[PDB]
Amino acid sequence: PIETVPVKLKPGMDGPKVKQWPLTEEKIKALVEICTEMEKEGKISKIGPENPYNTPVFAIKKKDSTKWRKLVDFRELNKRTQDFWEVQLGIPHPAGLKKKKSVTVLDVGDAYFSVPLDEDFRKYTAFTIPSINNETPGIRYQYNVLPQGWKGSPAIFQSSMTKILEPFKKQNPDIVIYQYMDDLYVGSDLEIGQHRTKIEELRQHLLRWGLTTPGYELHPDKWTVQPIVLPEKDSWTVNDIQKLVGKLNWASQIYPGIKVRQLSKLLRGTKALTEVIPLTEEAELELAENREILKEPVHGVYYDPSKDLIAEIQKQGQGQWTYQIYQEPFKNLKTGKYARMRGAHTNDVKQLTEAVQKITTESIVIWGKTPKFKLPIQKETWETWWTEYWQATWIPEWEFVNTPPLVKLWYQ
Amino acid sequence: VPISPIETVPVKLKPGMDGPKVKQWPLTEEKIKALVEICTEMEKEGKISKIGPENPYNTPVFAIKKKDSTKWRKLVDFRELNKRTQDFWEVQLGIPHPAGLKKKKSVTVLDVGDAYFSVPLDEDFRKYTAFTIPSINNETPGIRYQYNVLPQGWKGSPAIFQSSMTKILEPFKKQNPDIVIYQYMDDLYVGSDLEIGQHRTKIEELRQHLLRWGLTTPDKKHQKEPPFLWMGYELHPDKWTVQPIVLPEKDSWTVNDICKLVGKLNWASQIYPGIKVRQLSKLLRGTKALTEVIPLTEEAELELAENREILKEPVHGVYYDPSKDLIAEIQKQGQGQWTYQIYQEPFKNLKTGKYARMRGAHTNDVKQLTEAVQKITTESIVIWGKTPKFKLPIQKETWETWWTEYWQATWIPEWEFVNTPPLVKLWYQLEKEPIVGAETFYVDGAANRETKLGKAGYVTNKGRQKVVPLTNTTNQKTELQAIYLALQDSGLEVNIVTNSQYALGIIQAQPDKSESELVNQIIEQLIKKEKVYLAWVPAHKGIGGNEQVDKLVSA
DNA sequence: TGGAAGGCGCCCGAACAGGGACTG
DNA sequence: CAGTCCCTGTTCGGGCGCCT
Repeated sequence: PIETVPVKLKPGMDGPKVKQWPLTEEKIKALVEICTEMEKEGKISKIGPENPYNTPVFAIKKKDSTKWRKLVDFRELNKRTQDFWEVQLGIPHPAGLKKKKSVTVLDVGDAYFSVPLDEDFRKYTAFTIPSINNETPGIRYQYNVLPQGWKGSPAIFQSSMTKILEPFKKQNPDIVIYQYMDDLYVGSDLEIGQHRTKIEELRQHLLRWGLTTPGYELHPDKWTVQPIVLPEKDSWTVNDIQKLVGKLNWASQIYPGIKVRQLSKLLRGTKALTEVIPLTEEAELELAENREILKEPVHGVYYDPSKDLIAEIQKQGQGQWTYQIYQEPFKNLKTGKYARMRGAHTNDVKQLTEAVQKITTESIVIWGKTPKFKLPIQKETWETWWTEYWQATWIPEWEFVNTPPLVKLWYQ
Repeated sequence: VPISPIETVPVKLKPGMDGPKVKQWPLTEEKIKALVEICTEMEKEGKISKIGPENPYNTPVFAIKKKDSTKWRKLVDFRELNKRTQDFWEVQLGIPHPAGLKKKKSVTVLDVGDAYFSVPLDEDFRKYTAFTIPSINNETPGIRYQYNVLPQGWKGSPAIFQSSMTKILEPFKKQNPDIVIYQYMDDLYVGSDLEIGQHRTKIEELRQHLLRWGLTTPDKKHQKEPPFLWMGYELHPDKWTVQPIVLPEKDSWTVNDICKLVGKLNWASQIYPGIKVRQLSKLLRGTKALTEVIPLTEEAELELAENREILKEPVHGVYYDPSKDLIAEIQKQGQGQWTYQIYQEPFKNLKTGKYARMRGAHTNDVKQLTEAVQKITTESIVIWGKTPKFKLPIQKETWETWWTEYWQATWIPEWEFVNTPPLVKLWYQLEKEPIVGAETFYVDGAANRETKLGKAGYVTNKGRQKVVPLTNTTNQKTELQAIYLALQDSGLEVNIVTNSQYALGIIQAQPDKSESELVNQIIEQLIKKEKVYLAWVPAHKGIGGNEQVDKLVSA
């Protein structure tokens, strides 16, 4: 019935070949059933070892969901389709979405199942379901329709999407609507009732057009930034002043107006760490002038659409986690802190997973991009546990760092 | 016209590349008679055809005599064809483990006979298979044939076989949901909770179903007879075990000997608990050739002795019962070696194993324990699809202190303390705050890049001081060395100010073992202290006595 | 004799790959 | 600043084990 939009790989790039990782029984069961029904419906179909390509697959449950969802880690595929979705059929990003009083996220991925996929492309959607204890060899499939979580999918379906939306846009001129992958982000300044109401409306529109919504609520105008603060103490020790100076020293990599000289003077001699020393007038002055500079905005920091977002996360203890999103070192587009997330005081990995998802979400609402993460964890630790906590339908890029804290710059 | 058995699998060559051309090995008439023999057989069965000059491709074939068997084994070496053959996605993701099998009333083990040879090759690929057939030495140029089926030794054979076989078995399984079939290569493990009669019946049904596809099940099958020989194991009704493991007694020890020995001990460690390979492998470090012969150290001999003793006793694994919880318990074996047992009923082991890996130049017992837990978790998920409940030689409070204070995200899944010395502890703790009434040591060290000569020393709030010349050293080593001096020359409580990020980074992670003797000595001293507070200040800021040790150790 | 495939595990060492301090 | 050095982590390739 439909005509398939052809698709090619980025110039000179082979398809994905990524080994499937072990899955828990609950997950393998959910996948075997999901996939069975999808085959009955022609959405995927079985293939064989002739196809050299493979992408990892697993299952998740969205927050509060209780229903298994299939998730493909298409990160490699997407990196290899990148020009198609960025350059050609891609999506303009509304700078007002971050300003809306409320933004709801809806799963529209089902819709992508309508459209056929270019026949010559499918060989690249290959995935293998594994078996407990290697009883059976891998059951290999490939997608016959637009796969959920592929970047090409929301591109190819864009015309159809706006087609379905145009009534609602005319009806409500002010509501903002963004599409990122399997998700639709809907913002408004209406009070909560009006809001949820109108989202139900949009649900109906999607339903009569051939799609279903099995969304999260966000409040961006409430999103906070985490400034660099200096302590206020009534009396200072040599140690206090040493910590202060090392902090101000690190800070000057960011605000160059910071000065350590009057303060370093108090550290002139070889003194006991716990020894109290009073602040000179010049030191008091330099200090307050410094506290002022740290109120000011950093200079010459603006988002550049052609550059990747990098996100760094630090574990502050006691359930606190600080992060910074940046493109160039020391020019931070955003800084934040999270406390008391699920897993607080009990599970570091769960908290980190939560933090990665929150940060990525803000990145989508703000710049319409996901950041590359620098994760304070051992590769094997993260890799063993992360999919247990993953509640989201996208997967960001990441690398692993080990960065002891000589200074705590980002949290008092 | 030849006939067609079962659906074929499209194959290809790496684009813009062509079939193999190479001539053979000079061969004894032994091998050649062992060849032309089974050569002339297949022609009738349909497993080969003949080609004229039209077929510009040449590959070698020579035979190897079957292990523990009568007839000879024919293997074609396709290595130059393999190199040019398309890559496949392997469907074989790992080896099944006896410990992952459930209890089954009735159990059968069948082999598909001449399995590779019962599967149709791809039409248009057949040509590329071409080899040359010897009459005998000096006799004749020979006759050249092509496979109509999957050759032993190609690189696409296992994947296509395993995949096809799955396709065939799938309907039998959809009709018989309760029968269990472990399919590994051409080996089949069928098991059921049926009564042994209805079971033999269903096995027959299955042999006939495999027949419809031209897959033969000879009588080399094990019928009712435990123990079944499966995947290198013996399966009895309620237990399983590794087939006997013969360890070499060689009086003279070479390198390749140590290798075969260790490999075998590793294999044994899945069931015999407590195996230790550390000292033995120490012998293999930076050796010249596999042939070189080295003597056993006292340390290696002691280990090999207790491993042979471990191996004296017979042991057996049990099977897996989903109704029961999975449990893994770990013991610290010393020198960074760890052993574990996974079981369900106390003392009846599903399997055992070891984790010996050393990660990093500097580490501690808590980190290595974490590593073991992860190794075990992943292994458990592969086999049972779930994570064991853990029993660990580490106080709950030790662990709470470590994970909460560490700067990395770290976690262990649900676990409980088992008090089974040696316990895992943190050997010293750095203060979070400067110590009132303790001598403050401002420490520094620097080296000359050229001379690789340097100094390390300190200055104190009490006027105490030291400097020491060092030869053939680095900035890093001297920063460590300044800290070491401050530790040696100070009492039970000390404050130490350093500008070394490197040094601080190592010590704050509370290592108990290092690849570096200097770090080891620093550790030794840290363990002897009551209170140690390390602090960092930036260099060249002329901070404190830190400009004055900065100007002291350059002198 | 010396010799093929694929899979998974271990242990080593050599290579690459990257961060942070010192130096032209 | 670019270019070295240290150093410490990762990845890869090659050996052995074991299965078919």
